[PDB]
Amino acid sequence: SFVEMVDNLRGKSGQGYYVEMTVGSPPQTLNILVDTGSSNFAVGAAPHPFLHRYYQRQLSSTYRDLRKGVYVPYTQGKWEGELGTDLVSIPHGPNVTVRANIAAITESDKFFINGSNWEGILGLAYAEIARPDDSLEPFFDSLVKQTHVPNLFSLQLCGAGFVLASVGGSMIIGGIDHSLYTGSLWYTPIRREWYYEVIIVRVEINGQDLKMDCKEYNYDKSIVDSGTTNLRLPKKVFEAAVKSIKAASSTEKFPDGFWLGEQLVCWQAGTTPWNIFPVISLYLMGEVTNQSFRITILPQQYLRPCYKFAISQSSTGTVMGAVIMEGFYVVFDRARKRIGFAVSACHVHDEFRTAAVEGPFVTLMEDCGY
Ligand SMILES: CC(=O)c1ccc(Oc2ccc(-c3ccc(-c4ccccc4Cl)n3CC(=O)NC(=N)N)cc2)cc1
Repeated sequence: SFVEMVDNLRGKSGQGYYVEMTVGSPPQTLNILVDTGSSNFAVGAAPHPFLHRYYQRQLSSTYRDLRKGVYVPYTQGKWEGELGTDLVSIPHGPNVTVRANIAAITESDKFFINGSNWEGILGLAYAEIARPDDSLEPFFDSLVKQTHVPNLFSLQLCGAGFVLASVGGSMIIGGIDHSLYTGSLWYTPIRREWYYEVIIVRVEINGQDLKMDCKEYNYDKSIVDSGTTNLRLPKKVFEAAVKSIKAASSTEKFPDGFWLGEQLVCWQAGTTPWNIFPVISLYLMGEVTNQSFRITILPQQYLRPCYKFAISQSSTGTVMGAVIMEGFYVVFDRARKRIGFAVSACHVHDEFRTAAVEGPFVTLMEDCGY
């Protein structure tokens, strides 16, 4: 039942949403980051200063070694581990147990986050981007193959709303919970099964079209990513967007470090002038040619709580992170190669504006992919 899965996500603002999982026999409880922008199930398996708990393979009767290492360097650090399999469950998820691949992290730097309360990562994206290669079956693929769970999951990320603020939400595995959204679910095609790749066809700031070639919005790629805090935009788009937001919020201005997402800006106890900041609409490619729909977010989404500007520049394409997802109920319909969006039952809004999902809008689109 989906009711058992409601509110199964927790986290600290800007530090990642996690779900409780167990690994091994007897079950070892760990908190695991939900990441739709990666494809490995990887868990701390050795002491680390930021780890209060870790996976202990020697304690599991059902652990099997694959005699294979994995090494993942990136700009700023790395994680390194040993591959194996073991029994895995999600206590507040489906009532099943799966033998899944596990990367046992033995060494790392700048991977784990101080105070985040998670000990591992659940990469929910596709095999193409799994490390060390695509032969390492991702967790969700194993789950679908070994059980009768439908090939679909959904995410309701709720944020904070009124120490780092606590965030919460729900991961519904194997279906759609109608109580978690209002109005209609609109679907955009998954362009290619690697990341959850999508196509943005139009973007406006307070109803004003940025008027760019739509290739620019997907310059390199556009993805839906629970593992990213910000709405990340390609250089040309970012600059165009901040110019427009600055103009709309001209009545009293802010320092440059704010717009660079580096330094905070404060008011006091419910005095925040939300109505000065514009709404942002992303138009996504629809299921039918010449047809699109829009998702509209509020400053409450893109000003992360004192606030930091949660829109930042990207060199790797558009990343629709928590900023975008927190307005909406997001369906990752893997079976039908599409991503659904609907207004979330939990999204933060005021008495003048709301997050919105609206369509259809006609856009004449196939060549917006880069
Ligand atoms: C607020 C919000 O929602 C939030 C905030 C902080 C978060 O913390 C982290 C922690 C570790 C990683 C990481 C290191 C190495 C990798 C990695 C890289 C290549 C292949 C496989 C992996 Cl595991 N990853 C995953 C990653 O790059 N994911 C993605 N870009 N979506 C990424 C993010 C997550 C979410």
